Amino acid sequence: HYTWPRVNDGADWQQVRKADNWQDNGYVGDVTSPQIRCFQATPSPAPSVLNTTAGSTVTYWANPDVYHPGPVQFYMARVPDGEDINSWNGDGAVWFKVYEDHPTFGAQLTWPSTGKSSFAVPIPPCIKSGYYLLRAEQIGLHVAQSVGGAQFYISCAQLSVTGGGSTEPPNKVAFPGAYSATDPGILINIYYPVPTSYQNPGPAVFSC
Ligand SMILES: *[C@@H]1O[C@H](CO)[C@@H](O)[C@H](O)[C@H]1NC(C)=O
Ligand SMILES: [Mg+2]
Repeated sequence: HYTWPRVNDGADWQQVRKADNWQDNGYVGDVTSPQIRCFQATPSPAPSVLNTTAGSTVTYWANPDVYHPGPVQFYMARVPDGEDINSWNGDGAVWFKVYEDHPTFGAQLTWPSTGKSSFAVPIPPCIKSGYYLLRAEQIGLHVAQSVGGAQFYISCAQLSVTGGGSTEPPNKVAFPGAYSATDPGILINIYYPVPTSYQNPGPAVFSC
């Protein structure tokens, strides 16, 4: 139970759209729900936008910290030139993955997110300048052995990216759309037999 309330030095939900779990630190359990995108049943803009450059790092904060076992992933989606970040919600197949982590394998799986509040998100240097939504996700897998058991902790930040390139990420995905409840990284027993591989849900990480 954690929120993703802040980016860089900003306050709770300042550059981050106010997630539906802002009070209860709850989760999304339905990968087909509109909440799977930005944890908002009804889209509502953040009051501010974070300025950053392509190639820089954005810090995404979890609160209190990430403590359920499972992967952290970040996605981005570009607002079209003729659109306002405050009213654009990332409909359709517009999302590309910019970060994912992987567990280490042994008698038990260890996760490179556990106990952390601060997460380094690489903004790709080669993507087009413009406004973006940045989606934060952690997938709690501690009760994910049953269908609908995975717990998604999500939010989306509003970015203005400058100094970009011209590379368009291929195979963009939709939320909902990208995930199925039976995906091997979503419907999974992490405890027995302990996995020796782990397949992150969604498309491949985009790289320049
Ligand atoms: C962010 O960039 C915008 C232009 O899109 C500018 O008006 C604004 O002052 C900048 N904000 C900060 C905090 O630098
Ligand atoms: Mg919890």
